[PDB]
Amino acid sequence: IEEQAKTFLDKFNHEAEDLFYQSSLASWNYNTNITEENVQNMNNAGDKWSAFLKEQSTLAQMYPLQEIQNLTVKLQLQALQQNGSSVLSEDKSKRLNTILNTMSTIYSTGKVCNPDNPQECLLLEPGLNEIMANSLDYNERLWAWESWRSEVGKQLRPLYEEYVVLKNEMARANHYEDYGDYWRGDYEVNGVDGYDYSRGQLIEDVEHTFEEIKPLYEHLHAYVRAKLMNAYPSYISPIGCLPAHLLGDMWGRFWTNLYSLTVPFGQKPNIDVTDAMVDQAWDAQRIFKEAEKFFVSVGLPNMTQGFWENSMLTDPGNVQKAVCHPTAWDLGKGDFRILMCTKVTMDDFLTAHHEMGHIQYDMAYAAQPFLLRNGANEGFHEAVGEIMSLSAATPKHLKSIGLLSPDFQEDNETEINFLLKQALTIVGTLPFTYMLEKWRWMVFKGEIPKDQWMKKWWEMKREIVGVVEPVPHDETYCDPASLFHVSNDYSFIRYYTRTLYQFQFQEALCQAAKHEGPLHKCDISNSTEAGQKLFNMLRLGKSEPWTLALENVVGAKNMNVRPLLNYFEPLFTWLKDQNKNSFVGWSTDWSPYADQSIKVRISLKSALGDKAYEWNDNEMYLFRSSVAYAMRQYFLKVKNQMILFGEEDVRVANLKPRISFNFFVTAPKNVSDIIPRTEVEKAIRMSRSRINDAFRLNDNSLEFLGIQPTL
Amino acid sequence: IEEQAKTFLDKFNHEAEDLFYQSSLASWNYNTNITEENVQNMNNAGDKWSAFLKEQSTLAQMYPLQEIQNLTVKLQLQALQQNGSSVLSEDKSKRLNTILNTMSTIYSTGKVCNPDNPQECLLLEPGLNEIMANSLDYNERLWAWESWRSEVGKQLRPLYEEYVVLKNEMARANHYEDYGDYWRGDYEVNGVDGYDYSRGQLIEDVEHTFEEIKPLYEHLHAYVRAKLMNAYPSYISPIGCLPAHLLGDMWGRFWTNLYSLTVPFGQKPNIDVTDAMVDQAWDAQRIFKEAEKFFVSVGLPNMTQGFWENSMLTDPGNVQKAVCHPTAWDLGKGDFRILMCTKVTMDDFLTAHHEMGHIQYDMAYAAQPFLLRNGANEGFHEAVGEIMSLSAATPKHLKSIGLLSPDFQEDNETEINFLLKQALTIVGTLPFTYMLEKWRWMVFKGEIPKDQWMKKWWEMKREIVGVVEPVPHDETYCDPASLFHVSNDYSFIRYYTRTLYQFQFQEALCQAAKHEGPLHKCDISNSTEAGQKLFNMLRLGKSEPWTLALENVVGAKNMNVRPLLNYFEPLFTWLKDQNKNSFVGWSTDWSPYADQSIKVRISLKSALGDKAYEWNDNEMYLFRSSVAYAMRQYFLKVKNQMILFGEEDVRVANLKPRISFNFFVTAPKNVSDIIPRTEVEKAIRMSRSRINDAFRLNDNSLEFLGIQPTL
Amino acid sequence: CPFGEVFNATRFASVYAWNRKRISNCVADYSVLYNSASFSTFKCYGVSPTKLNDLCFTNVYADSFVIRGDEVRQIAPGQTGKIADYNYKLPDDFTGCVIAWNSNNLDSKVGGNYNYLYRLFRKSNLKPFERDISTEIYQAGSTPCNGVEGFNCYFPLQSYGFQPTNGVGYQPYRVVVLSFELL
Amino acid sequence: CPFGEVFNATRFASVYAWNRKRISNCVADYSVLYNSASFSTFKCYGVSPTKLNDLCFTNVYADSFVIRGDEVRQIAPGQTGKIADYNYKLPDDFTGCVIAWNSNNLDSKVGGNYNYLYRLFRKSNLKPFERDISTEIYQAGSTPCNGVEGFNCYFPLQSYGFQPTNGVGYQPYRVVVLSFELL
Repeated sequence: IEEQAKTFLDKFNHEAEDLFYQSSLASWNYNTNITEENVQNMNNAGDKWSAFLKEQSTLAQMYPLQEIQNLTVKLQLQALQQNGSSVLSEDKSKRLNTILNTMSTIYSTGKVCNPDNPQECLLLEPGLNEIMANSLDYNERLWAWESWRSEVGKQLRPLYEEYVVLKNEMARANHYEDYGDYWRGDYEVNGVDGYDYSRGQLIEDVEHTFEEIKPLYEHLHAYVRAKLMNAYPSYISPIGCLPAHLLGDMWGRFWTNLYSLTVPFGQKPNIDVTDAMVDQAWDAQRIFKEAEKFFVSVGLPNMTQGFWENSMLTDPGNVQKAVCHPTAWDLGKGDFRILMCTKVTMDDFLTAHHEMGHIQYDMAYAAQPFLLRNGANEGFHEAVGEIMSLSAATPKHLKSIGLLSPDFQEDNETEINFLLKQALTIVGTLPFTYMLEKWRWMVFKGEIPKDQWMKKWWEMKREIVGVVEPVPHDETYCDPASLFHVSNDYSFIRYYTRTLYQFQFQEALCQAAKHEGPLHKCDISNSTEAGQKLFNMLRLGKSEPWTLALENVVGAKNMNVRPLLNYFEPLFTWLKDQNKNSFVGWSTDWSPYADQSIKVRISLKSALGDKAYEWNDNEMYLFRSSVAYAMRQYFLKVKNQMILFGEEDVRVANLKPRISFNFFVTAPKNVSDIIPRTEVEKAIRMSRSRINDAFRLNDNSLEFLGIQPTL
Repeated sequence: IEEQAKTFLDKFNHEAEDLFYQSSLASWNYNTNITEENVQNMNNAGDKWSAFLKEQSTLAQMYPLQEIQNLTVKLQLQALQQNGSSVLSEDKSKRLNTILNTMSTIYSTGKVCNPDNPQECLLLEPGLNEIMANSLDYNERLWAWESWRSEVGKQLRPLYEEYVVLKNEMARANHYEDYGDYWRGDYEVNGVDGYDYSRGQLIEDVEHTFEEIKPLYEHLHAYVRAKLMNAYPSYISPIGCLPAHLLGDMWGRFWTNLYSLTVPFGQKPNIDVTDAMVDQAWDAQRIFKEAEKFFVSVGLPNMTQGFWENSMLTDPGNVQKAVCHPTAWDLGKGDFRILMCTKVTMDDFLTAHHEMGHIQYDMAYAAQPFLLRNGANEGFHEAVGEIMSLSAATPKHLKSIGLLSPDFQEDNETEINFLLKQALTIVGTLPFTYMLEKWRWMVFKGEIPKDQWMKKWWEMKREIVGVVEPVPHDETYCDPASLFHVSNDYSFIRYYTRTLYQFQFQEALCQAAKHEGPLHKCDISNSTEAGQKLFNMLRLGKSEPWTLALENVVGAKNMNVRPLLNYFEPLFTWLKDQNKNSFVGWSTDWSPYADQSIKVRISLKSALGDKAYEWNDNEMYLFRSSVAYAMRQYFLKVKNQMILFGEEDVRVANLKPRISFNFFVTAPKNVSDIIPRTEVEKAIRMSRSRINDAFRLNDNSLEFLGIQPTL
Repeated sequence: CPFGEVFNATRFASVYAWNRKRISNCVADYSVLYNSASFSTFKCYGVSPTKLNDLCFTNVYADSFVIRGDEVRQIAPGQTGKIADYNYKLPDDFTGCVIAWNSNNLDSKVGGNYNYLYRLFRKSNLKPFERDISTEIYQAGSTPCNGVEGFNCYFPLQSYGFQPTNGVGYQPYRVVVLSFELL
Repeated sequence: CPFGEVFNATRFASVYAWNRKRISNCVADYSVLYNSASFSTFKCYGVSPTKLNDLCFTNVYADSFVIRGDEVRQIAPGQTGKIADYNYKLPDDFTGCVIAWNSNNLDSKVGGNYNYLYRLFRKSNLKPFERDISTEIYQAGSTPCNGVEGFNCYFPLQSYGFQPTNGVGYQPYRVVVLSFELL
């Protein structure tokens, strides 16, 4: 019956409020002032909340769910009846927790040091990011990109190989087929009769909406390649892909660090009102006051009068240990705060709006039951925050508040500058996100065995994104585990849906405020219909299916892409003109190392009859060591030098069933050096008889393609 | 003429006083209170003194030396006319300075980290010394002893190989044959007609006085071995040497950390007056007062009344950056100070006497010209200081001052305990010193080429000291360069002569005070003839040949050893009794790894006629890689495991001209593990045909001694 | 008549139990009140402002208690809510008029105030001007509970919790009502 | 006669130049002196202690200067030393008697005092009660020097240097002597 569930919820709603309030107060008091008693004052309060939640979870199972018809209590119980990871055995949970902690620390404190001076090692955040985001030297960037993976990625292979399995078990004990089908469980609704959505439909929607972004991404790619062919000459072909270590960071997630090399008009600086914020004597308070005034203009409430004294708006005067990462806090019981150290730049001027967006969203659904105070799904909370910072930094609004003199006019060159600087960050990160999430889904469900991970990875990299690797990685590395989200067990699909919801909201709101020009000059200030449309959706929360809450603003049922293309038109009609001569697209056969390599072909039966051994990887080890010895002997007996080659300076690629592959050689400890093809040919002509005798082949079974036997 | 030299010295003596005074005051003021302006206030003052000294040195060359007959001005000019390293070219000096600095920093900041958890690295001083001086685990000690050399010693090989040459040049430009003959230039006098000493005589004196210590060292060695055979069973043979990593520190310089394993009577604690120094309320001042009273008792002067307030006797109350290493300072112009942080233990009670000895020595020759205020040679200043701490810690003197109740009696078991605890530190360090200095002399003069350093080293180690290595070190390591004195360019012979001068002085003084018992209970308090004998030698300084100053105390002309043997008699007559059953001596053929090794013998001509290639080290590389591949295949195809052996897990020993050597195998990353002989035999029986084919040998040219061919 | 004092006390009562004070034989004209600085709500229906200067001195009473800020809407006649059928009931016709004011400095200890309670569960709604203080376990559903308080049965009295940093709607408010009748 | 004052001044002279003060027509009995607390050396040969109460008031003089501690041995007759043939000379017979005392607080600045000089080089020893102030370059050997001061020729006047942390033998001392004669 329903009365019992209603009363049970009536008691839980009254306990959770106070328990959560105290738990959050402890953490605020720690974060505001770091000491060694605050951590102990906070950990116990957090443990209390965890214990209470687990107890009430295990208690709430006494009610059969399929008898309830009130949608609200149905959703609440469904959100409380969940089970989590407390379904495995005990020692299995211990093993999983140990694996997760080990991966986290390995990522946090790894080191690499210079082969020249082995007494100086560098970490990831201070120094490696600097080398990768500031340098312009090919060899240093190659060293940095290779060493991080070669020294840290390997340590993470045998741990991931267990993590997967364990998580799959934990998922299959909860009536899910795998872990990916467990992560796709947020975009799911049932029983609204016209507003449904299944778990398998998200995949098809993603794959069907991606294929309309390729015509713009291809032109952007071709332009960036034609502009990089000037800063690294003789390293990039005009019909190939881009080497993976010339993008702007360790992975290539954002392209926003190529802007200095890619300005369309380098003699026209963009708008930056910073000196006007120091010649007019603007302190911290005035920024937040202007933000509040902007939010008031559209028809939204004031602040709470307890927000002005309880918050912490600026760094403490004394040098006080207090982490500063700008956040918005919803403590509970009508309490809202902000935490940041406000400098005086336009950067913080925009960050203030972006942060106050979260507070204005939180103040809206505070009338809902306790368990239903979230966003509609993972993408709403950040899109609602970002459509404000998008419409706060226009030249019109900037000139109306009094930071730009009215003598300022607009030239379309500055327009193109701004649009490209935005595109390099918005469009550059969609292919990477799509590729990564696709690979993870396919690995979790089972369509890729444990010996083809790092092959499908680098095929999907060339096929979708258009990026090639500079050095062949065999099946011992682990490249996707050198990213924060993959080794710390987080989801990655929200970064794709947020970027569509953002522009959908923007185009839906710029139509109620009666805009007339292009979509990127729009503004929603001095409006009263846009504010009401937005507030008619903020006040819902999770008490409604997200696919209906989306319709109360736009007027559709699913995510669409055309609003994102209408935003980027004046850049499309300019890239289409600039790419008249170059070749638009790429070919997946080039490689930065496939011109100093030699091809080897082996035929065993023809030589050995019905006695030929089988060709495992120990024979590959023997082959590599034999070639290293040959190189040693040639250098000694011709060039009168003494260089110590090894069995790891011979790189092998493209292994096939009829034994045939490519290889090339590299200096002892300098990955960016390559012994040319001619010297390797001379060195192999001289010692071929011994390489043949080591294997029992006779100059017709072991063929080096290009080296013709004469003696 | 002489008048000119006399006046020149009369001016130099008046300038050097003030310049040196200010230079020393700067350094005192820095060392007492560390800041960031004191270093800049001190460096310029030091540079001024250096510049003035160099200028006056280059000026003093205008006087021909062979015209002078006054010995005093002759010695002064000889000490000032020296040239130093300012005789090479400029760029050569730059190269030498860079090499020295690089070696110093490489020694100071090297690191080694655990193969299990590669994120934790340890330094030398904090942690590696701890592992080596505290542990009792065979495998951990082996790991620590091997890794330090394998990771840091190698970096120091190609630098030393140049250092030698450059120093030799700098020596030969100064009418010396090499650098060793430059270091032996302190025990040298000329023209006293009965008190001469040459540079080549020191070598013969050392080699002739060492050969009388062997009968005692052998008994001590045999006893220590028979006592170690209980703490590490089945690792030490009863007729072999001692493995090099079970001695007590990274090199084996002192044996004083084996005492806990080697007490003759473990139920009889030794004398330690520490609680009596806290039940009687002894503060810092009283210790120094008692030291001053002891020094007054023998007929030596008081303190200076400026020594009591200017010095710094205890650690500052505020946590103040001030390095604390107990030293005695002679600033100049009748100023003397002490620097230490006096705790309250008997340890500091003895250190106070040892430090005040230096001050009482410095107050004695303050009436000499400026350039002649040193010791007679390198050995006097520390021997004079240590014969006090030797005679201050006896039970008689300790009971007379009031720290031991008169109820305390003496048992001979405590006597033996004390004598052995002293022997483990005094006699344990003579063979090491002799061996090291001999090796360095022979390397500098030229009797060892650049490809037999690490072979003569480990032969002289077994022949003289009696210590064997646990793992074969080829000609790429550098073991003698992993010591503070060898890589920081210091001399090492003084530590051998001081130990003889000490006991000579002690026996000479214990005869004027009318002693009657054994030599190790002697005391010189309440004396007046010993004090006068000592003060008749302290007041000379460098103004006399050391071989005459030695005679004003003892009554001989050269260093002797018999006083050191008379001190250790009651221990000799007890070791000679305890070593009745065991074997006294050692044999230089055993080895901790020569029972899991295989012997290989190769005969090339017999097989290949007049076509046999020559056998350089590349063939050794190929052989090692082939054996590694064989081991891989055997493990895979029998034990169903996948282990990755390499070409550095095969250790090779005893290379000879008729190709024949020994080898053995080791687990991938665990140096203390060894694959037994039987498994290697099985693995080589299975893949012999391929190893033969790789070299063109036919089962009669390539012989593994012990593996008989049957098929 | 001493109501000028009852507005000035040290502690009030909870909602499930309040004070019943009779006033009689006096002269009060009700002009010094209704005009002050510390008021926030003066809601009257039966008598107009400055209309309570007629025959009034017949069986008047006072009663005072504390609630939180966003609950004063439930006091007025009608307007069904949480504490309008379980703790306090007020009919439509006979209301003298209502007064309430904030009190956060007199209460709300920094650590947390638990001196106030209120009823949550009952079997039926309260009748006009009723009361109850009984504390027995609530039999929810169909199962006999006796002291167990384990499942389907629990205690119906809960604490509030008052902190100095709460919002405008979560701060404590004191309230007093008047009852104007005729003989 | 005012010598009770000359012992109490502000600065003295160096050794290569001193003050010559005449005293006459007085009554002094020399008992208030020779008995004090700040003395350290009172060495007299020509007249016994408490024997200077006779015919004395005939051509008496005073002269004062500063040296370092371990030099007062050179003042007395005979006793050849450094400053006994180059700065001050005192014959064997006619010595009144010598007085000297420490003065470290009146002098010895913490940084270093260079207000005092003394001669070092000369061609012959000084004759009894002589003086000289000339400052010319010292021709050592056989070579003509003129102002060059380069080699075999240097300046013969040097500074002392007085610091507050020196030893008992390196601290400044003031000295005055008496000259007792007969008409």
